[PDB]
Amino acid sequence: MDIILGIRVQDSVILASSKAVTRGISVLKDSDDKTRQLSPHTLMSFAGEAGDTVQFAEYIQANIQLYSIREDYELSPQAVSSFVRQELAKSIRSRRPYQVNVLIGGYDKKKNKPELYQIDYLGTKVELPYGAHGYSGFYTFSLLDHHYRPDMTTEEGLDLLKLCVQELEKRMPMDFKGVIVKIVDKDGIRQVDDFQAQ
Amino acid sequence: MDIILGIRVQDSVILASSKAVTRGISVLKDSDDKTRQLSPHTLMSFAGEAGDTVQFAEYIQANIQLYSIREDYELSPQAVSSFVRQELAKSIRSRRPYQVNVLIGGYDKKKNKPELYQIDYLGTKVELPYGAHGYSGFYTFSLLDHHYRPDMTTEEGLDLLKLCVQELEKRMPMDFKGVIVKIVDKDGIRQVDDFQAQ
Amino acid sequence: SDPSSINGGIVVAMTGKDCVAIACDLRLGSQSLGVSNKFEKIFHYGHVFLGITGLATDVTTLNEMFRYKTNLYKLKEERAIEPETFTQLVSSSLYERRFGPYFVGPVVAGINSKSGKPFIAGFDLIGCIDEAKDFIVSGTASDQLFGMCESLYEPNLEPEDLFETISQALLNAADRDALSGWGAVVYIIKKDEVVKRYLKMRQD
Amino acid sequence: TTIVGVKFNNGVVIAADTRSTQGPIVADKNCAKLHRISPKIWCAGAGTAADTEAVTQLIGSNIELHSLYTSREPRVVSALQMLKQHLFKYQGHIGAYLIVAGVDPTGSHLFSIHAHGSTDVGYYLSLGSGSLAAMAVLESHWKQDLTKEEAIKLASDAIQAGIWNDLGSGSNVDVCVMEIGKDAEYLRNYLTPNVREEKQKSYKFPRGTTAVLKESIVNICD
Amino acid sequence: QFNPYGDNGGTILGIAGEDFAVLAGDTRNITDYSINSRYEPKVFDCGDNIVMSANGFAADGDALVKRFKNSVKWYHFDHNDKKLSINSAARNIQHLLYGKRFFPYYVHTIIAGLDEDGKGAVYSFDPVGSYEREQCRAGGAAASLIMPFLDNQVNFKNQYEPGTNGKVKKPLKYLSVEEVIKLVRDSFTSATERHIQVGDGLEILIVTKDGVRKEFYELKRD
Amino acid sequence: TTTLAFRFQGGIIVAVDSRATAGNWVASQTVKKVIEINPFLLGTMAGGAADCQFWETWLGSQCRLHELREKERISVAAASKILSNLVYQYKGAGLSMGTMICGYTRKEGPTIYYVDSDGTRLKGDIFCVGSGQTFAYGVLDSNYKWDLSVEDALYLGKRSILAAAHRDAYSGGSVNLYHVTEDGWIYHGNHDVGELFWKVKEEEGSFNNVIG
Amino acid sequence: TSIMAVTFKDGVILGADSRTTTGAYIANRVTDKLTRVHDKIWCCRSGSAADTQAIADIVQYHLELYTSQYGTPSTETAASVFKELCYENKDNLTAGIIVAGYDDKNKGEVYTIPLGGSVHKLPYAIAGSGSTFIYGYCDKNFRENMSKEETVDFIKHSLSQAIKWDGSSGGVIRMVVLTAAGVERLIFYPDEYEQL
Amino acid sequence: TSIMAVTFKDGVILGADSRTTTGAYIANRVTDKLTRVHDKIWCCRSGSAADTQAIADIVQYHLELYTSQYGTPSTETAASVFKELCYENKDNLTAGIIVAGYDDKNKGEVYTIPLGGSVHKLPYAIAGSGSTFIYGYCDKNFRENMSKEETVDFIKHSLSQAIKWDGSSGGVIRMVVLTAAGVERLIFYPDEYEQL
Amino acid sequence: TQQPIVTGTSVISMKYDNGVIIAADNLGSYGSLLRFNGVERLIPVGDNTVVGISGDISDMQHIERLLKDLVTENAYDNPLADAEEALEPSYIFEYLATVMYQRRSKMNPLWNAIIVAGVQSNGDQFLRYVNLLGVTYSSPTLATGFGAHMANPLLRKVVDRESDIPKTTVQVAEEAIVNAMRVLYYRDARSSRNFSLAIIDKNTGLTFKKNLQVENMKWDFAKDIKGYGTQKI
Ligand SMILES: *C(=O)[C@]1([C@@H](O)[C@@H]2C=CCCC2)NC(=O)[C@H](CCO)[C@]1(C)O
Ligand SMILES: *C(=O)[C@]1([C@@H](O)[C@@H]2C=CCCC2)NC(=O)[C@H](CCO)[C@]1(C)O
Ligand SMILES: *C(=O)[C@]1([C@@H](O)[C@@H]2C=CCCC2)NC(=O)[C@H](CCO)[C@]1(C)O
Ligand SMILES: *C(=O)[C@]1([C@@H](O)[C@@H]2C=CCCC2)NC(=O)[C@H](CCO)[C@]1(C)O
Repeated sequence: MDIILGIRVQDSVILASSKAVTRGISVLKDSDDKTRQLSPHTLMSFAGEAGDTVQFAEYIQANIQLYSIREDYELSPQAVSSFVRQELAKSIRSRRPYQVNVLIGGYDKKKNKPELYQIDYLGTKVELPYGAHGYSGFYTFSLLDHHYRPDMTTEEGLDLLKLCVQELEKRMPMDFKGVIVKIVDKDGIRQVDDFQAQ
Repeated sequence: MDIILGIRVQDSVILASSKAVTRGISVLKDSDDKTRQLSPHTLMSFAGEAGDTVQFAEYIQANIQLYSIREDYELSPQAVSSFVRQELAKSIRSRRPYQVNVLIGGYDKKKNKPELYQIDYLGTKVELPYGAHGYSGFYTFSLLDHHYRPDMTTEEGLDLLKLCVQELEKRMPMDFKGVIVKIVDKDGIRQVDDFQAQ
Repeated sequence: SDPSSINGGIVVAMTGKDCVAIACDLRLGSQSLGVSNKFEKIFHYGHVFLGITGLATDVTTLNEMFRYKTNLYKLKEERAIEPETFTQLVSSSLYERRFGPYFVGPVVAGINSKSGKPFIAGFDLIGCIDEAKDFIVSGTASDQLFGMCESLYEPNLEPEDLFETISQALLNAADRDALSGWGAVVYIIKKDEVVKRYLKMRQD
Repeated sequence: TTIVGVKFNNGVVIAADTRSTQGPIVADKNCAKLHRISPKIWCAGAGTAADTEAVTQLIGSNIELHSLYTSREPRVVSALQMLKQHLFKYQGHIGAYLIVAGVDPTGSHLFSIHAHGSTDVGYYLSLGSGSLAAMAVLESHWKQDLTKEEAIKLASDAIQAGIWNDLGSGSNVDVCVMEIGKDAEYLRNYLTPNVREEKQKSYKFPRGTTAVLKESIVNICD
Repeated sequence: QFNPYGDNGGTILGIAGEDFAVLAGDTRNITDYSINSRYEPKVFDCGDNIVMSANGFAADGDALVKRFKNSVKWYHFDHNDKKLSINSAARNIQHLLYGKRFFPYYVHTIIAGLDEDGKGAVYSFDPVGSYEREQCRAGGAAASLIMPFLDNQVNFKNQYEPGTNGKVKKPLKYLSVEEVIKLVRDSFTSATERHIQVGDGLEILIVTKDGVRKEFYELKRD
Repeated sequence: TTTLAFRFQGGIIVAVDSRATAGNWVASQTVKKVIEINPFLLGTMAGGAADCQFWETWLGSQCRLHELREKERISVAAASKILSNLVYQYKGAGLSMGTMICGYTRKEGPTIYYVDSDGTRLKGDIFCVGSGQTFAYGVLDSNYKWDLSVEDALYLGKRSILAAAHRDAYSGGSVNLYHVTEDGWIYHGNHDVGELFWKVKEEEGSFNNVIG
Repeated sequence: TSIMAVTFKDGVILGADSRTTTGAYIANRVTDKLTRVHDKIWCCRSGSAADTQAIADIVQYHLELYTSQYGTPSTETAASVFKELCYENKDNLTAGIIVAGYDDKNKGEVYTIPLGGSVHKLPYAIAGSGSTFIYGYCDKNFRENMSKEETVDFIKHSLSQAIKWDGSSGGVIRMVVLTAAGVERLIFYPDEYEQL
Repeated sequence: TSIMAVTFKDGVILGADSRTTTGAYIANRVTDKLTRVHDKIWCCRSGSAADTQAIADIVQYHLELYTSQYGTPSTETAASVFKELCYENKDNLTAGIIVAGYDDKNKGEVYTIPLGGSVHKLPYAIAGSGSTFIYGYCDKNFRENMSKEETVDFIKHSLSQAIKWDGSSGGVIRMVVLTAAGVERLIFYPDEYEQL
Repeated sequence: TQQPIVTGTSVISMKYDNGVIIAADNLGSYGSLLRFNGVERLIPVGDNTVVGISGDISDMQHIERLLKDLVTENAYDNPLADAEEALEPSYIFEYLATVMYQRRSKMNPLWNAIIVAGVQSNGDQFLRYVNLLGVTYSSPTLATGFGAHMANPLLRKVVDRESDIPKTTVQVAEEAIVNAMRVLYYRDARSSRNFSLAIIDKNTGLTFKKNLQVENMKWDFAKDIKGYGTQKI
């Protein structure tokens, strides 16, 4: 599977996602952005089955944007994650389930706190300081369990992730072609265009 | 499978072999030398089943060294490859066959010409200007078919391989952790300790 | 899976007026991957020729085995082995591995040194002999070869004519077979001389 | 394949078609399914060709050696016993289905052996995919006390039923007659009802049609 | 368990001439090693100067041809008796086949006629609707035996100008209906010699600006 | 099969082989692997001939309906998603297709979308699909430059299919070339690999291993 | 197959149909399922034709060597040799054999060796696919110490019923009579037993 | 199971064993396999107990509604309703049913509906695993136009043989006599039929 | 999808100068058990057609019902039902063929092999086959199952091609068929000695013969055969 990582620091949530898209024997793309902005302060990363992955992401995106327009309001990260969990929990018992795992990082403007939600394809949701899907957790969780602190700055979070990615690049068999990193905070979502050598 | 490449230029044979050794979920080593010197002017690279790989290589090495002592002579590269082919051709119809593929690069001091032999685990031997095992050929043969010339210098050969390795590092899904390169010529076998950035 | 469809290749032999011809492609692949364009499938022991299609390792092994056996034969018999006798040696050698056969399709061609009579024969992987008077086909494009031969062939062709026929049979069969091609070689055989010609064909 | 055996007043006759197949392709349009075990004991084989040939020659070899050792003419029941015990031992893995017939000091005999080693005795028999077309004719025209000529005809007609109606059979009809007081007579291609019509055109190529890259003489002399 | 498919053998051939086109097919219908019929037409005149053959599983072939003829009928009903051009029939057939993409008509179908410029035309289809306009195409059992031949004798593949050192390809002069028929007949007599499913008879349908004509020739019955 | 498409200064180059095989049987050496969706859109075919041919032709019908409805040329993004979404509805049914949707619109410029029967839709600059893809990628990756000239680009594509036709048993026959400009695509001929190979060998010096 | 052996006043009679099938095809319609392993010790064969022949042939060989050394063997000894072969090779054999012999001291005796290789001595025995249909009939009509004529009749009627219902049984009905008087071969054609 | 229906001079008699097994265990040893679907139209059930009950129950329902509208149904009509159910649902049913009824115009009639759902009118019919053993016996002893006593005897002997050889058959033998005189229920215990 | 339970074996037939003949034995097998003996597998439709059925018997009975309905239905509002608008053999066949193919296409076949024999209104002979796969074909002779392997070869010795039909008389034809029925009784383990035969002649109409029997069988030579190789007594 692809690398999907997320960390919640003092005032933001950071998502790192691998850029490679491999189909069989070849790496078809090495600049894939496995993410969709659900609202100005909510970002979702995903990994899983070839077509289901984007179809699900865009489907959720469409629904959130529709809600935003109807209510002229932005749903809280918690509300968005529950909506997503329910969608997956329905899918798991349907004819052909969505085989998609997601990380939802959002900044709650009402509580003024960043939030990170991990939800697998079965509709299993949990809220965490940091999380991942697939084998990613196996290589990185020991590092995060060690260096993580609730008061970390965005800069400290980026340094911890960098460390995680390095461990992944050393011990993981597959070349995921680096990661795209995005920060979600009180001001929105921005992409760290400089992680190829930060 | 691992990367096993070989090219025969004007006055030498060059073998490039990946350094990674992956067991399951982890890359256990990234400095593995998948080669055995069979005699002063003959080198053999190999890839295949976990334990069979080295057991076969060392078994062949033992036999050639024994022959060298008994006859106080060094068998021609062609003679060594035929011996190896026969061993594999026996193995393929035995209780538990050696699942090993090899490239045999040697410099024939009598003919004063380098020679490259490709032999798969079935005992299928062929002599070539360049060859490989596994998926390696799929990514590199189009480059070799293009830039190869019988009069290439050792330096030109190394540049062509470098190109091949770069293509492999771009399109192949697995991280093989680079390659160790060795030259076989009238003076013996030496290792290019500088290919990590040649 | 099928040992006879891994490396690919074809061989075809024909009889003519006081002559015989045996031809083969030069490909050696690993399924879709082409590996060698110089893998000849024809060999000869004295004046007797043998072409082998099928699993490459067995093709190589069989040639080495027959070289070995025909050498000892010459040493004891004090004469080179003949087409008819060799054919019998091939058959019994293959049947000897009846329940663990070599995955090959052998083809014998030659002229009896004493009777001057042209001779060709084919075998299945376990030795069954097929002694045709016209032609014999073997390989991954054998259906195509049967098609070419059954139409193109006619009796008593002269060496120069048989050459054109055998070549057209080979070439057009190989171009309808994904695993055959990448070069071809034809052997025109007469009581006194043997000419070997490499053909020019597509390389895809 | 269509093979048959028919007893007549003073001997036995066996016949067979000449088609050999590899799946739906005809590998040999004129193979020989009639084998000799000894001078006067012939065999018709169906099933795996390499097997019928190999098994026929093996027992044939031992039968010859037995004959030399006993100073007696080989008997059909001996070839039968050696064949069945050999086939039984290989549990059917040697795909030989045979119709063994011949004359010896005790008279004329007709038997059939299946790959698994079981044998049968009868006045008329047939094996192979053409077996049913052939047997239909035998069950319709056989009668006791056939003359040699009648037997050849019946047998020959049985093979034809197979050539024409069975896709597994075709080409020609081979026959072998074994009469009690005479030499066995092998009639190769006793019938050839399937000659190919003249082709519509000649495909003889004008010399030079084929592109040649390199040419050379091959050394045959040591 | 129940298998909805079967294989009735047969081989069909379509060749497009410059201003004519032929669609031939043997008349033998089989099941395993038995002949169901020595004469069961497999190539049909579907009106509007279009001939069609769907070879493979006969029940499927019949259903398709029957559905297509009915398509031509309604084309007339719905488009003021307009003539269905060969290219339009081809596209229509693609949809007929693709309609059963998940429970295919187990056939290789080929239609022949003249395009809108009066030129000879042949179209061959996939069991699932993939199609291409082609010069000539053999379909069915012996397809692998015939195509190589045609590449050589119709498109002059691998044939060069004597003396040019294979530097000059033999010129593509085009064949007459008589020369084409010869190739067709030799193609089938050859296939009949090596394939057990090919034989009994050959029926050719020729299409010209004057309509559809039929010719018939016997093939070996073994 | 070997099909490729790449973006460059002069638009898009699309090159495909023309071989069709069922097992080891070469069903054809003259198959079309490029669908002319319409005068401005090209589609490549890899995998199932019927699936590609059928749905890509249908795609054209949908594109045409769009332009009649919106009185404006359809975007490559939108045309590709129509096929993508259709194919996704069938996910699991067994469709088999590896495809490249190519166009050049004023709004988007040269655009290529890889679309397969798994439902994957990827925008990119270089794509190769088929059993010969790895061979074409090798040639393409080492000679591709955004500033290639239309003449040189056309050759790169032709050469890349040649590399694949040579090594891949399932690729060959001939090469069909296309150039896609904002004003439409320009067909650039059918090149028999048989002849193309010897020519390229002599003129280029490559394929030194093959005796000519 | 339909085979049976019946002991009576003067000895014992063996009977059998003459059909061997390979699927729906009748490979042989005049088969002889009654096999001699000694002058007055015969057997009825069912199951594999190849297996039962090989077994019978070996038993005959054994009883011949037995005779050469110890004189004529008892029917029990013959059934024992059959058993040894069938039991010890149960994994590779499919043979249902009825052994029947005539001794002067013991008169007629019948031993049935079913699939597993067990032995069962009985007044009479039936076996073969066709026997399933005549269990009731045979059990109702068999009597001990019947005459040669009665016994031939019992067998003839029993087997005709077996042949009637069993597609695997057919052809002619063969019988072998074993008494002090010697060995007699009987055969009954369709036209006779079908209308019983 | 062993079941049979036999037509005779005065009508028809149905008979059956009373054993239902689940493997080697006898779940019920006093089972009643003779089921009424109308006053003088009964059936014999074999195969699935659940399937045959559901079928019978539905047939009874159908014949009751038939009677309400068109009066008493013919035995043939009853066999047809059974058939419709068995044929149309052949994939999900395992039912071997013998239908037997007494008409004044037609007297006794017997229809056997085997597994596939086909119908067969016969003078008498046998079914159930146990029937295989009495094919010969029944074919030799059945006669048309027998008396009530003879018919009861034929059935009693036939079934006792079936129960004898078939482990799936046993218990008591039940019979149902259908004549103009009405409906009579007969039962025979082991101690009686075992020593026949 | 299903599996046949009670089955009928071969159905053989051929056409002669003035009509067609068709026959089938009276057995209904149940696996290897020759269970039913009064089964008629020749179904006459009107007086110019006979449908011979092999395979599953419950399905055969179903086809019987379908056939009776066709007759009833064709009679409705049809004043020429017994004349110009009576059922032709070709109509009956196209109907069945249609049903057979629809049923295989729904993966629920009528497990049968059918042969429709008859004479068209213009006198032409009609003989066509259709089975559970919907497959159909015509030939001077036609047999199903076992008879395809053993009867066709015999019948074809009488009528090998079209030009042989006008040269064949009802006597020769009926003779060939009756002999074939005997051969089938000799080698087919699922055959019966009793059978029905029907002739549809453009002059004598439909003749339906019931309760025939294989006669003149050769079994005497069986007495001379003993052992399986070396046995002498
Ligand atoms: C007939 O038995 C058989 C023949 O090809 C061989 C050839 C030579 C001697 C033995 C008989 N054997 C087969 O396997 C074929 C049929 C396969 O279905 C064929 C042609 O019947
Ligand atoms: C290439 O993908 C392919 C071609 O036969 C088709 C033909 C026409 C248009 C789509 C491409 N597809 C296959 O399945 C073939 C290989 C099967 O092993 C082949 C030749 O690669
Ligand atoms: C009877 O048991 C059996 C006979 O063919 C053989 C023939 C000769 C001696 C042993 C008995 N055995 C079978 O396997 C046959 C049925 C095959 O379906 C048959 C007729 O039952
Ligand atoms: C008889 O067919 C059967 C009986 O248990 C049922 C019981 C009541 C009415 C229908 C017949 N069916 C079976 O499945 C039983 C055997 C299970 O191993 C038995 C006794 O044969």
